[PDB]
Amino acid sequence: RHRKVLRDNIQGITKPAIRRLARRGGVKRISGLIYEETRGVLKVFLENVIRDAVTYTEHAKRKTVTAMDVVYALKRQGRTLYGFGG
Amino acid sequence: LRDNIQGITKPAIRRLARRGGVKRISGLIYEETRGVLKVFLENVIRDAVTYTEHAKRKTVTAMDVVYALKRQGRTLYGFGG
Amino acid sequence: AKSRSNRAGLQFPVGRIHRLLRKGNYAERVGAGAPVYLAAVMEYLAAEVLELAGNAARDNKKTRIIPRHLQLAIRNDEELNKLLSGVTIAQGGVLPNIQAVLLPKK
Amino acid sequence: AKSRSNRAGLQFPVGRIHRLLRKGNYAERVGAGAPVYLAAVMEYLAAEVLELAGNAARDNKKTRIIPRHLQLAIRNDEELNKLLSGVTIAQGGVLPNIQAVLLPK
Amino acid sequence: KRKESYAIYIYTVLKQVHPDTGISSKAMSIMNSFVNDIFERIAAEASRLAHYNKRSTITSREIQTAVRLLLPGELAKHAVSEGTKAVTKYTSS
Amino acid sequence: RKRKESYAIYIYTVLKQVHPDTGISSKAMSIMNSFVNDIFERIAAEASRLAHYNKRSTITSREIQTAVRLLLPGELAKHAVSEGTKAVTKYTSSK
Amino acid sequence: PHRYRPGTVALREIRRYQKSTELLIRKLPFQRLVREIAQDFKTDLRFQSSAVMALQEASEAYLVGLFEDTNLCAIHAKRVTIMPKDIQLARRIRGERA
Amino acid sequence: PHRYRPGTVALREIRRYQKSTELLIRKLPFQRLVREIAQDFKTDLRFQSSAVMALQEASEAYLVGLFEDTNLCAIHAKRVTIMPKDIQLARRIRGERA
DNA sequence: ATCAATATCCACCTGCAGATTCTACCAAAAGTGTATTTGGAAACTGCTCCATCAAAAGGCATGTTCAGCGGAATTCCGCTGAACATGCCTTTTGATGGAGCAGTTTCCAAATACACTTTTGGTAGAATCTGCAGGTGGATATTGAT
DNA sequence: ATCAATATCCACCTGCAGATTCTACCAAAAGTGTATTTGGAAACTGCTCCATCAAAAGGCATGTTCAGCGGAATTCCGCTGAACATGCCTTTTGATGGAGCAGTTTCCAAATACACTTTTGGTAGAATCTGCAGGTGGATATTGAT
Repeated sequence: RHRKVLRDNIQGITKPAIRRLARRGGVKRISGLIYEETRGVLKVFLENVIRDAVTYTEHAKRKTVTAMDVVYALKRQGRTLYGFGG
Repeated sequence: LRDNIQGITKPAIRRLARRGGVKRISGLIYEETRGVLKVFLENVIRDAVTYTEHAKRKTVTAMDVVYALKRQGRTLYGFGG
Repeated sequence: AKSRSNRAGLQFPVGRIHRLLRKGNYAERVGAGAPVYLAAVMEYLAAEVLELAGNAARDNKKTRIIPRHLQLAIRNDEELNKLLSGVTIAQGGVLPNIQAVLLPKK
Repeated sequence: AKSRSNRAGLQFPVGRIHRLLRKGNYAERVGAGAPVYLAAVMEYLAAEVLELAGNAARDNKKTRIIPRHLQLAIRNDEELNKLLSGVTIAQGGVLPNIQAVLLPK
Repeated sequence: KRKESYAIYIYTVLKQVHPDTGISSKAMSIMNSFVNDIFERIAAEASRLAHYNKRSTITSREIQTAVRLLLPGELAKHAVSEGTKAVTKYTSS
Repeated sequence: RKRKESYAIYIYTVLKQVHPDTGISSKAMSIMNSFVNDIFERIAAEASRLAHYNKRSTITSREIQTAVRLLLPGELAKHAVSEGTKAVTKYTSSK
Repeated sequence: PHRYRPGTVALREIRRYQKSTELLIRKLPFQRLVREIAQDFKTDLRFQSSAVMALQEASEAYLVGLFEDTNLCAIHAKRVTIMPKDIQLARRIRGERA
Repeated sequence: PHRYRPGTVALREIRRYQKSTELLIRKLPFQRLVREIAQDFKTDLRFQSSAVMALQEASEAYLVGLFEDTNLCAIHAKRVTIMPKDIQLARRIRGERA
């Protein structure tokens, strides 16, 4: 009738996915400890943007986070995003 | 005789680095710093002067500088606004 | 009766822009020339970006401009790159760029 | 006739804050409570900084708060430092800090 | 000949926190810039909040959300309580 | 009915003027629409502050011009200023 | 048995990914991560699919840009291998922990 | 015939200047520089004295902050001497260079 | 470990630049009373689209093996910066005509507020149009062993 | 420098999702035409405070000497890249129940808009008070040579 507890999903960001992102970033060699440090960095980035995005949602009295809530949250952080109605 | 940017002397630059916690300085730092300071001032002054002209003045006010610094993302407290 | 855009010699909607300025809480009053000037600038900036993106599309042997083309146009142009330094273009990717020290041999 | 600041139990000028919101082109209308809430937040933030700056002055055995003191108060407080990370305090100097690796052998 | 500033209120608040402490002119100017900076940041965020939700009015609710968006954790917590308390005390009279 | 405005048709016209035989995907058009709106907001907000700093209650072509100078990089500014002045001079010559 | 020397395939990978624009993180896993984090901040939230995509496009652009800076820090120290300390230096200069 | 070893006095200077708040560049020279640069944007300009002071406080705070980041880059490369390439790395990562 | 040249620190002192205190002045606001207008919360609602279960399959993650070569420790020396005493040229400090920053009176070109008339951008959505993704294979490299 | 195992290149081919193209209803704009209100440009003014000049203040430029930092070389351990086997879980295609978002008609608490009374905040010319910046003295830690 409900959920399916969401746990440790940060591991979904796999070593291969991280290697690929580093490749696009021009990185040639990656030390073993880079993957865990990257997950931590991604989590902080996501928590900060999501927190703000959810704050705009609540202010509007909605239960659904919109693409504009994210765009506005990104703008607050100085990371303007083009392509989603913003 | 002289040049204005050279007015920012090696010792003055050393003092800034010291407040910045720097212990050893290579000789090429001085000219690199002057160039960096020149770019910083050109950018802020250009904006400050633009506010001056817009207000039809011939005098650059502290507020013109404060507004220019704020839009350059360098908010300065203590001079108005 | 002529449209304000026509009188201005513009494609971008002067009337709409005048209305957006009035409703956006920018000032108690908005003069008639403000929206004309703003629409002209907006149109000029759009033209500059589209000119560059279309060239990027041609270089990739494409007829249709896609996000990647807009991204290449902007990042390869010094001024647009600076104007849009805080911008992220979805599905734009990045410019090919490999630090020299990373290449093999000597 | 009692003032709105007193009514809200604040020192900061609710009437002035109200006028500033109205003429600052923020919106077509400003509710009565908005300036009250805003005035109280400004007051609290000012209190927070003055308390810490005051302690910084006492730490240096001085009774008068100067820029240095505001700088020490803010940069030594994790939250105020973040709130004001883009701000420069005139005549504030910097916090004493030498990278360990630079200290004598 | 006027020129408005928050100096008198800042000074008064200073005495509640430190009855025996003074403040120099430059320091007072910095405090004034700080108070104005805070006012502007909050007011601008509330302006956006109202515009995003197609609202014509800026109410205590926009100020609150703006506060949560702008101040770090604990600071926000207390600012919110102080704000809510002043509005309450204001309405209860 | 459900209506949402955008600069899409105007962007499309301008695209055809610079590249007669080039098209544009909806996603790229969405990015162009966000870009035009971003430019509008930056210039308008800058003009707004400009008028406020000078105790002016009216935003005119002059505030828009100064804002453009503060916002755009060297060459773009110069050309924007020309297109702007040109559109106003011509707009004023009619009616 | 043929074998490319270490670093040859990595370079081929850099050229390949710098040429493409698709998202590099798997979609479903990223979506769970977003829902998990959001849930911890507020329960009962729903998400438009484009909201999740907006977050992924931004997160990936953020990480790629961070790795470019991290790469310059490694190179500055005369290495070609990025390490946790390069990421820390970059984040610190950027003001993400300055 | 006394003599302090290299670094001892520099360390003393760091402690001294990190304690103080006075401007470290001389006024007149800075004033001349500011006027020269301004002259290139508009001629025959006057400056309130407070304008020149705001400019010197902002400039000095900016350079000090940069020297801090530069120091971290030199140290990252296992050096204790800052070089132009350190200033460049810091500026590049700050986004002032690219 | 032992002096010895120096920097650092603490207690005390007092002139004075800058801060707290007092007062009449009064324009500029803030508080107040009345009438008019309206934003947006409340209750009912049509349908967009989000959460979710379904099932198949291959793209991609996981885990292992093997060894190339990058990172990092170590030794070493050429030379670059730090420290410093010396000689003095520039900045700092304080006095004075005038450029120009504000406040002021004026009045018109221009911007609201408004009742209507005219043109347009959006879009639902059945139908036609078409650039290029993606599977295929062969020409031209690009690598790495020898 | 020849060879072989592979990746890269690039033009040709066609199903198909996605883009260009309607004919028309049209709410919502945008434009035409008085009537009323007024923001701020233009010309004139008087007090600030900014630029300039003289004289006194004190920081910088310069050459010597060498401590120790940066970086070139050498060396080797072990981490990280490449390749391969295996099979899982993401991706894709699809339809469904219904939560909830965007729209709607109602309508009152609250906000705007003059008009008028009360008063708080700002300040100039005058008085007075004081925190603390330097300046002296003498004790003690710091640093560097032996």
